[PDB]
Amino acid sequence: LYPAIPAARRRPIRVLSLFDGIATGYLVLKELGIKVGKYVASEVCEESIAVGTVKHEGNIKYVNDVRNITKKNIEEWGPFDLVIGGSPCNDLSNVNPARKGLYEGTGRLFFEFYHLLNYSRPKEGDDRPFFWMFENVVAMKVGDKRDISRFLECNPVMIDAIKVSAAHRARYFWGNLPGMNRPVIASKNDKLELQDCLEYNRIAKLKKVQTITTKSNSIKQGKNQLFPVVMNGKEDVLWCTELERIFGFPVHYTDVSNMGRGARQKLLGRSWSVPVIRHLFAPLKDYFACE
Amino acid sequence: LYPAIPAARRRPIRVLSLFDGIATGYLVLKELGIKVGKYVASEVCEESIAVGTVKHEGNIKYVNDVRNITKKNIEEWGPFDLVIGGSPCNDLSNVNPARKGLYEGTGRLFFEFYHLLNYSRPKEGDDRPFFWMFENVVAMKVGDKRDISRFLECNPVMIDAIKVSAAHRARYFWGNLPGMNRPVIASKNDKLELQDCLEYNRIAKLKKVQTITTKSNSIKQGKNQLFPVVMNGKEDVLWCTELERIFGFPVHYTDVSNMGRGARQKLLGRSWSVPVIRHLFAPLKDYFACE
Amino acid sequence: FETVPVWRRQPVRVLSLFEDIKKELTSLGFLESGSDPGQLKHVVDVTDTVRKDVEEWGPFDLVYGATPPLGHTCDRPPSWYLFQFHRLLQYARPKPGSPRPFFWMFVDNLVLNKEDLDVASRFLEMEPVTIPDVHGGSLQNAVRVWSNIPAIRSRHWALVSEEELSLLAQNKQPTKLVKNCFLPLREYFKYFS
Amino acid sequence: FETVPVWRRQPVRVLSLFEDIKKELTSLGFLESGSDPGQLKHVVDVTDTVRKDVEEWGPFDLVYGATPPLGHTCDRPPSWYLFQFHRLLQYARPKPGSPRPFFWMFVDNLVLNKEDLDVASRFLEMEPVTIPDVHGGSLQNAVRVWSNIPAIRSRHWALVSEEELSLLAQNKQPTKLVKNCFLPLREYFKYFS
DNA sequence: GCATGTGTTCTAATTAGAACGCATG
DNA sequence: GCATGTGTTCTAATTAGAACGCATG
Ligand SMILES: Nc1ncnc2c1ncn2[C@@H]1O[C@H](CSCC[C@H](N)C(=O)O)[C@@H](O)[C@H]1O
Ligand SMILES: Nc1ncnc2c1ncn2[C@@H]1O[C@H](CSCC[C@H](N)C(=O)O)[C@@H](O)[C@H]1O
Ligand SMILES: [Mg+2]
Ligand SMILES: [Mg+2]
Repeated sequence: LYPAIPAARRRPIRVLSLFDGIATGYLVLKELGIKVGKYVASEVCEESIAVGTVKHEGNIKYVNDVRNITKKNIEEWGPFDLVIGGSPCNDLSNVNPARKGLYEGTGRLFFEFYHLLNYSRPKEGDDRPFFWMFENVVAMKVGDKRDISRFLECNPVMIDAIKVSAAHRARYFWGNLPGMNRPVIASKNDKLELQDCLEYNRIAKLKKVQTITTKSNSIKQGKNQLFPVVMNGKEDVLWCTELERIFGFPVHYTDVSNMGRGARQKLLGRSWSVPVIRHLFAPLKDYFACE
Repeated sequence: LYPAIPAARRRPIRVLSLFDGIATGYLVLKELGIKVGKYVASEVCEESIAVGTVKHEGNIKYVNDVRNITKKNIEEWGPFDLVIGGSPCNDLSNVNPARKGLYEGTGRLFFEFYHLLNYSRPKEGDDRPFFWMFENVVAMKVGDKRDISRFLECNPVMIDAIKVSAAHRARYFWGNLPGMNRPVIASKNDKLELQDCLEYNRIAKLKKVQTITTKSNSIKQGKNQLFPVVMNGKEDVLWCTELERIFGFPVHYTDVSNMGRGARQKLLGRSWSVPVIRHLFAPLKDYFACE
Repeated sequence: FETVPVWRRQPVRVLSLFEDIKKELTSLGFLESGSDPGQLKHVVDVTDTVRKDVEEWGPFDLVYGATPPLGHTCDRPPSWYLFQFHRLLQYARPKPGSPRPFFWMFVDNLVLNKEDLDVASRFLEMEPVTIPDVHGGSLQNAVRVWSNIPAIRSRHWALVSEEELSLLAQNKQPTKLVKNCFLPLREYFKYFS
Repeated sequence: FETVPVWRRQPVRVLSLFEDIKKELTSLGFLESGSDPGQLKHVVDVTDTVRKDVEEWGPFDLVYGATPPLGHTCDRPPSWYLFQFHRLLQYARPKPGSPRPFFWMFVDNLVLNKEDLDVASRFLEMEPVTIPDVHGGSLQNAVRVWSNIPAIRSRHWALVSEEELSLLAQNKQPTKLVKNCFLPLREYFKYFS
């Protein structure tokens, strides 16, 4: 365990976010009250970058595709107090029958996180604080989960968003954050039931919904594939504002770039559950400045 | 022209809104501070109704297609202190080369407003106040504007949204509201330039934009058909939240019912300029309760 | 509207528009052959007529409306005759306290379509009654009538099949038809002969 | 890494991964006679090897990485061999202070595609050097080499295009080439003969 | 003197929707 | 002992985009 830091010696946090997506990492850090000194984001999706820049007003330094981040980039942009990221899981999750493992396809991109992490690590003799985290799906081959744990020299903590959200989202979390194995607990403002996430004059058929993916089919629940919502006595799918409240994102967080239903669900379907990440980043406010 | 009413005598306003669209009339009345006793809306578009219901939390009574409203309905739902409506202009606006005029197609829906207005009018010997308003496009056949003025026994005042918004919108306004011919003056919270309506990291090419229709071509300005926005050194069209700010609607007002770019522009394209309507409904504060 | 005794029946003050029925009203005896200047006002283009014009033209006991008979004389859209008729009809209504009987009627010579006819009934608050006006040997005349005359709505006329009379419209390509529907007005006003 | 006086050159301690190089290394005089296990450590499957293993396996002077010789006998993806090689190299590197010289190398037997090659150069922080062995009458030997040996990237090897290297991809099937590749190492360690 | 428009329309992109998949509590 | 899934796919409905239109200050 790293030594406690006096409140006066604390400086703002400097974050390197790989595969940043829609800047969930920056969002939870800001909503925790933590001062964000620098947030270097590696992201290639145009719409994702549009969300991060517009919703956060240019506080995020975007450093496009991760495989073009050199060693010199790390120490120039650094030092980094936090290195987070979640690699694409299209070739790792079991929802894809044509997944290619983590040695082919997009599964290789994990090793870019591994590669850049050891760059960002403080060299020997520097006992300054340094925290990191890596997220991915549970439904991966045991060999993949084995090797990821080997390269990170750490075993993951599984946290399901079912306990803090209205959706099933079971994900592995490697890292060294303080107290990741602690029992997660819900907050007052945690929208725990689908009815809490819906708009006016809409009825929820379930308390909790199945795992949200990029595709529209994951919204129809079960083998029945029933519609999860009823309004005006008519069955309906979830709304973009409702998907946002399910993930714990601010309302209209993805109302950017003239995106429609499918585009906004694609960004949200791959994102992080905000309250899960809030649970993980919460003990960081004892090591960095807050206002 | 209209007898003053003491503050204690004021009672909340009861409004009949025909062709309500996205409930612009209700939004304006509520933002002015006027207590809305009853808002009976006639609208047939599902997405339009979805906006009014969700954004105003069910305070709006939807009735339906205007041609199914009877004289009994007017007396049952009434009495009404205000009757507002904008008839569809697809067969009246000069932008449509195949427009059918006031007497065929959709143009004959104006006579439904005329029909129900006289139903709602206070009978002879009822000194109580009563206001009304009818809006439509300037680009209208001379015979149609003549006949509309004949049936309403009134001549229209033209107000262009350019004086209070960042867009060209010239519309005729029949009615009996207090001081409709008064000079239109801008407010401190009016976004008069397109740059005021854009998101972060977006450059306005123009100070003012051409009239916005339902279609995406009216965003391409002038004969050049140029894009009105530059982002990251790239030409781009307006955004849905930007169109909302251009019109004076609250941001994300049309983030409803999984609507995309085209659907949200269609609703806004037919709508009213909110600051124009605020200029027209403002003298009603001196006739009804306010909180 | 109760019946008025014979010695209190004044002559009619008729507003006729789109069509002159001066010959029909004189024939049945609502109109004196000698009158000055006249008790019947007739306009063909009402696009520029205002309420104070109709108010100026003296109180009206009856307001009559009629579409043009089948032909190429249909200068204007068919619905135009209705909206303008309803517009002028409200101009001719007197104060709420009715001093005398006020009657109105609007006739269509099978020109309006179904979309126009249900718009017609909505604005005139009444479904129309069709006049068969067809002898066993001669099926000549046929009209549609919206009217607040009680007898027009009171008694049973010969029912007809729309499907057969939908084709009667283009077979064209008067008293029993319309003036027989004019007769019951006589009891409320003066009879001249 | 400066040169070492001949009388202070200690025997080399190497770690050979995926391929055993004991025979090729002894031939040039790097390992003394036998029953001394300190000279070499060989592991073929590393999926379960942790840092504590390599740390306790004794400090290493050289870490050798090699891909399978070209043949349809690889359960593993071609990228697997580099990622695992880069994984333990960080485990085998000593403290930041330099007590002795530390070297490493990785050879590819024409198994990695261009995508695996650029990832290889990125992770090993250098573009590779190619080792051709042709005497005109022979086409035989060719490998790609990533290494921190100063003399491995010092002289000017025979520059050959690799449109000619895929022609050498016979795929149906060391002494001169690989020994030449390794010679500059014994100017840093003990000469055994 | 010539650019403008609360739209209809037809065509070219483009996305919606569900079939598909099986190791595993 | 069956139901589940940070996805690929292929087709069938989708919209997107620009042509079209001209009386007119
Ligand atoms: N080569 C690459 N370099 C940088 N980012 C990449 C990349 N390839 C894919 N990505 C991005 O990595 C992201 C992984 S999805 C994870 C999103 C993020 N954790 C969130 O909270 O939203 C995707 O958005 C994808 O666009
Ligand atoms: N028959 C009918 N009955 C009621 N509303 C109708 C109708 N036909 C069309 N409409 C509606 O009339 C509206 C005219 S567009 C006017 C919109 C409104 N003034 C606003 O501020 O947004 C459209 O929304 C259209 O859906
Ligand atoms: Mg852990
Ligand atoms: Mg006026």
